[PDB]
Amino acid sequence: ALMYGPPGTGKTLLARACAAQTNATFLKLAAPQLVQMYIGEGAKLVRDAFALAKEKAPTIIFIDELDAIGTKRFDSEKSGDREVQRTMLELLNQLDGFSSDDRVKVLAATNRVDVLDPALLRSGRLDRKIEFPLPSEDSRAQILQIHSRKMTTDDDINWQELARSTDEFNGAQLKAVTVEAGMIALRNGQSSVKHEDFVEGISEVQARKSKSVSFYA
Amino acid sequence: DVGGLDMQKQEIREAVELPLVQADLYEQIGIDPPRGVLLYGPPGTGKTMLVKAVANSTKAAFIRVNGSEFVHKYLGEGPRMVRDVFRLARENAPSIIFIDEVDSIATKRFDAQTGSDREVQRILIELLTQMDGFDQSTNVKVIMATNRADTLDPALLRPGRLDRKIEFPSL
Amino acid sequence: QLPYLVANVVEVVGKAAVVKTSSRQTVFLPMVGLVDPDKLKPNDL
Amino acid sequence: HPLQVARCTKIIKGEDAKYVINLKQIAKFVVGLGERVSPTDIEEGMRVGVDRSKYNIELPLPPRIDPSVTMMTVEEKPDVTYSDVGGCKDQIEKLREVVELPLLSPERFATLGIDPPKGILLYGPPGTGKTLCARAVANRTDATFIRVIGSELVQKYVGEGARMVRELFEMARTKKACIIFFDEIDAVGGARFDDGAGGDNEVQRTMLELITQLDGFDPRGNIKVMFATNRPNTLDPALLRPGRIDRKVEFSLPDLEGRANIFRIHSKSMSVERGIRWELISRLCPNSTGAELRSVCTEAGMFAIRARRKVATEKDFLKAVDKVISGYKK
Amino acid sequence: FVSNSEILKPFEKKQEEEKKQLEEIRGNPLSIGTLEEIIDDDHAIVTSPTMPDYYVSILSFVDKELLEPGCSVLLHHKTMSIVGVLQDDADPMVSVMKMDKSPTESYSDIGGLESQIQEIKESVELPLTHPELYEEMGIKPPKGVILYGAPGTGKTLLAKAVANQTSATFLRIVGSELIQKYLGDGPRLCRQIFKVAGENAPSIVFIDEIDAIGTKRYDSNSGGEREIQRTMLELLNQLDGFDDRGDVKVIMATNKIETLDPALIRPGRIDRKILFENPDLSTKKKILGIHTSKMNLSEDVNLETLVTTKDDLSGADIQAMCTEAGLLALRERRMQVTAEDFKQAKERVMKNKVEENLEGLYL
Amino acid sequence: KDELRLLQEPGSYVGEVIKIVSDKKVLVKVQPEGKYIVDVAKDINVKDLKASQRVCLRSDSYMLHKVLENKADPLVSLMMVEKVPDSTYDMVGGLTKQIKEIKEVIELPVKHPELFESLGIAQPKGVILYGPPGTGKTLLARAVAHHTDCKFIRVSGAELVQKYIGEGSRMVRELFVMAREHAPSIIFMDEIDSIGSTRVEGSGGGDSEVQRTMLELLNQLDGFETSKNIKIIMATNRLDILDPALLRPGRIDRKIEFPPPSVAARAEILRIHSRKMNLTRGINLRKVAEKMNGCSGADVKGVCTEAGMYALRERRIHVTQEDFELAVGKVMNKNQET
Repeated sequence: ALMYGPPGTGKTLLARACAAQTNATFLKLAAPQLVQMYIGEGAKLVRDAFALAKEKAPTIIFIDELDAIGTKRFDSEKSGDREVQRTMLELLNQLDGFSSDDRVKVLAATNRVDVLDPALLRSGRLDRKIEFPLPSEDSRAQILQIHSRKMTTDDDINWQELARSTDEFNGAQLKAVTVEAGMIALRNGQSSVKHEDFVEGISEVQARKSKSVSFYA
Repeated sequence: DVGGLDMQKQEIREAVELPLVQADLYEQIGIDPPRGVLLYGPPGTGKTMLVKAVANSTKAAFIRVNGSEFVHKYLGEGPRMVRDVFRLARENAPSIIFIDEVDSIATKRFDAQTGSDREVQRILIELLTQMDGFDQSTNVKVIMATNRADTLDPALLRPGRLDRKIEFPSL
Repeated sequence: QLPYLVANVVEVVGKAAVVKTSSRQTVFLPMVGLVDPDKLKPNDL
Repeated sequence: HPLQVARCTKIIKGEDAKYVINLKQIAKFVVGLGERVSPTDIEEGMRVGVDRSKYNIELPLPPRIDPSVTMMTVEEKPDVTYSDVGGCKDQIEKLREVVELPLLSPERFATLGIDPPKGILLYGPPGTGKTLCARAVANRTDATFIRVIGSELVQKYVGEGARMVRELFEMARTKKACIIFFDEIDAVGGARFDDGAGGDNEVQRTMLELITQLDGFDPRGNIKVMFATNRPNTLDPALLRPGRIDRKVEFSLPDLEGRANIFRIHSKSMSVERGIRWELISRLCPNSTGAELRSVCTEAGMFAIRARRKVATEKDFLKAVDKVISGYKK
Repeated sequence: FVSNSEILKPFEKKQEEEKKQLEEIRGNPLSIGTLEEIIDDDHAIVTSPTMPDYYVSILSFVDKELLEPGCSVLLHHKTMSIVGVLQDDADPMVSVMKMDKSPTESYSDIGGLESQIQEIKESVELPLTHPELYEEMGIKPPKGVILYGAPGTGKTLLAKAVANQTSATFLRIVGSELIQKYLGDGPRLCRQIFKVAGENAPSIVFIDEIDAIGTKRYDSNSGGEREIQRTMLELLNQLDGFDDRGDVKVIMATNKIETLDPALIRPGRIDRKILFENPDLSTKKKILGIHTSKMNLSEDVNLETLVTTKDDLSGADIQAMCTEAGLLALRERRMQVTAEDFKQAKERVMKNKVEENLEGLYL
Repeated sequence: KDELRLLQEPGSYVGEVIKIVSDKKVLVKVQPEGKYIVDVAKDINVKDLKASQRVCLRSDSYMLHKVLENKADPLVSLMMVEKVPDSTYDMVGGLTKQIKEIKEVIELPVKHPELFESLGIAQPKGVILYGPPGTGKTLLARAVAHHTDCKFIRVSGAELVQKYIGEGSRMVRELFVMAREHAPSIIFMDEIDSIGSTRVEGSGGGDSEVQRTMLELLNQLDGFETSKNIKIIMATNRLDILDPALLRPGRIDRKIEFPPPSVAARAEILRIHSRKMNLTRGINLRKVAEKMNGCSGADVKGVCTEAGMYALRERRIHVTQEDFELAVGKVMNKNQET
């Protein structure tokens, strides 16, 4: 299935989750590791990762930031740099190897889809577009709860009530919010981080925008 | 092979057949033979297939140089290829170069294209060097054809080199 | 020859193989008995 | 022995330490038959080498020799406190929690529960505040400031960038509480045009050294990393995401108190009049960059030469500031 | 000849033992190259321009302290062994290298520019000719100078006039040559400029007509380039790292400084900004006095007569106007321009030249 | 016997002498390879070798072979320096001011440099041509070098600009070095001509870069090279894309304006073609010139060409006076269309 969305919204978070629920080996291809000059390397990764899925049970193959090798736009540059073209040409042959088998699965995730390929859209390939918007209000309460269980606290913190002040924060931006909560303890002269330190640092907007204006203009 | 060309065919022989065969008659007149002829009208009628048949009677090499040809993002090959064609056409007298849609080459630069397009003006340098650069002599037949253009006249109009301007009647 | 040279086969006409080595030199030679058409592939030694 | 070139032609050895590798891009060779590790001497030494491309078991003997010693500058516990950074205490407080705190009492984070940022990013006007400000916080931390200029890492040569970065974490494991500083990370970055579009691993494996060492294995309070950029958009978002590069330090314009502390320090080196008052002329000038503040002290002596005076009177500083106001207006 | 035969000739003739066979055993042939690395184990790496990079040994000729990597040395062709050391000037540095000695221009030939002479003198000539003035003040003199004007007057006469009084070799580097359109040539060519002037420093660096490296824009298009961004940063490190009493200056002149990198600007390193100004009538009197010393003028025409009509010309066309004044006299067949020739010559000059009219008829 | 010696040739390339060494071995720069030091021959002096000296080096032993002649001969695309090309002032001439302006601006400084040196003034180097379209100065440029016994040099900015690294500089430097030894000649530049002979009017993107590597070296001839007898012939009707500072000396020293085809000027132009052509008796050459309006050198050739076109339909080797009456009413209306 075709997956896209802003970073930190769970596009790369559910990759290891989909393979864990179905008990599959996780494979990830870095985008800087794709585009090259010599013919080889990433062009073999399509066939190299298939060698595992053919033997090691089904195994699910993932592609990180498909827009590098997956977006041709209006440009024919696939012929200019053959590393991108052959990777796509070998991809069409490997997806058609076993059409009746559930042990061959190849997915991908990126920021967005700027290019539509009719050859990739069909039964047995990447088709359905799954958008991953920013986490909701109640969704951020569970992520902030994970960071609170790892750090040492007094267990007096309410993760559902403090998450109401957070607006449009992804999984990565919530990590910086918990770090700011500990910085307030140093400004207040506390060895540990108490409940009053979370209320001041979570309610204040962090890692997004700083609004210092209390007056007109 | 196509009728109704009597208006054009009469103008072709004097500007093509005479300078490539009977040109010795121009020396008795005291003028140099016309080095080319211009075509004006919609392509397909007495333009594309007609010029290929004229090269048969003259027994000359027919070379296709169009306005949309030699067009690429690389820089420096545009003027280099035009010079090599005239270099070969100068040694071989029986040569004819037909130009279809000359307004593509005739179009000049009204704005800065920044990068990757420097060649709009560069293609006019070597095209006009083989005509206005040297004296008046015909080692090759340069025939240009205009599809639709308002005003493009870098060297084109006036009888400096080119003589006859053939306008296809629309009536 | 024990110091074998790295090469990438462009095409495995039917009994002839086309290989391009790392030296930027492509040669035309017929297939021998010590190699197989499936054994000649890019990203292979 | 230093090796800047290695090659061999038509050599039959033996599987075990055979080598027979041509480092030139023409006629490339590999090694089969198992795996062997010989970091000291593989076979003959000498013409055994690696250079750009990785081949099999040849990795333990990289050609690490290079006259790059003029690039990296290692200074343990710099004594620089305030010179042109006078008035930057706003940025020092930004560097107090994420730098001074883990390098002084790292055990506080066990009670806090949070973690120090893996890296600190510097931002501001180009060529200002990215030099002496990094050494100012290093004094309070009593740490080791290692400055590696990224100008020599601009090359696309394979193995140049990943080799120097790897050696920084190796020396950082020996002594605790060290600061690894990368000068002009825009010259390095996570990706450039010659990485993806080219067939070179330069900067391709260099980012892996920052991912494997800093975030992956090496600790935080003991080994810290600092970056300096002219814009965040020139860095690979992989390194920009939280967990590696977190805090971003922005250089602002010092106030009147910051300008007064910088002028009184420069007044000791340059000959000045004993009766001048910097609390007035500096107040007439608005907030300016730290680079323009040194220009006021240098331009003040230029008008003194025209006025033919052994020192700089109060009227000399007035003409130097008016020259900055009329030509800058910052 | 007589002295060298009775002094230098018997020195080589009487005693021959060593220094003759030093170039023999190692090898006769010579192939120039560059030392990659120097060590105490008597082995090094040399690379010739043909790239026959090998691994060779070292024999004792000069001490290892004199051998430095990055310089041309004395080598062998076949075995590529080190047979000695040579001068580093043979190493190609910048594609365009122009070293001029004894510049012709001076302060007397540039006219009424004394308003701009004192400016360029204080930032260049004054620290060179009076290093004690900046030393007693405890300040560093400005290394860079920003100039404005046109080539031949503003960006030319001001640059060459200073090198005459400072007795320094004129060193010209084209601004476009700093960027070779190859990654890594930016920082390499900039360091080699200060290397030639970094030994005895008997010169001054001059750079003129920068339409390219002065503007990096935001990208590699619209006149800018990506290699320009990282080149201007290394020039800053080479500007601050360069320390002297002012024997060498870096003078760069462009049309607009608004596109320059604020890093390379570095206030306090460049204290001098000289904008082109419109000279007064006294400037023409100094330019006329040079040519009137050769060409003879009539007694009824003095320096005040020719300066009467002057429209937007600084120093360049006063010589060009007098060229037509001497050309018209050739039509009358005379070698001395007289009063009748001055009137008819100046009318052919001041007229029919500038088509655009700046006039107060807007009303 | 001469064959057997020449059957086996190891080959020799071309190189330039750089500097000399006290070891009796000279440094020679190699274009495809690089600077390499060789051993001098027995008939070649090592001390006589100076900078930028073209010599022959054997490729087998990698040693000095012979010494060639010293002249500038780089890659030539339309750059070939010729001698006395074929043109005359009678064909493209016919105007009094046309020839008069060429003499003082070109013939005087180039042929007799002592005229301006005796007056203590500098000689003119660059010049700009003005006039209506259809001047024909391209053929006149060859007449200038023909009658003054000077060599002709045609400069084309299209062939001097390539995409390869270093071509945007050295190719212009080739023109800079060539003008030093070949200085007693005449240089003609293309792509800048706006006056209607060869109309280009520069390139927007083409001249937006190379102009710093080209126009800068133009002023370096007088300031640095200090070479005389170099006449730069340039033309345009406006200064836009090029350097606005070109008006300064060392680049543009003069402005010449071609007089429009007035009654007295155009009448003598028709007398030019009448000599090479065939005309009959009773033809008034002044009356025909009054029948047309503002016909430049390009329009007069067509009226004469069209006059000969009717003669071919008449099966006559001569152009009758009646053909001129039909030629005026044709070419004037022929050029107006489109």
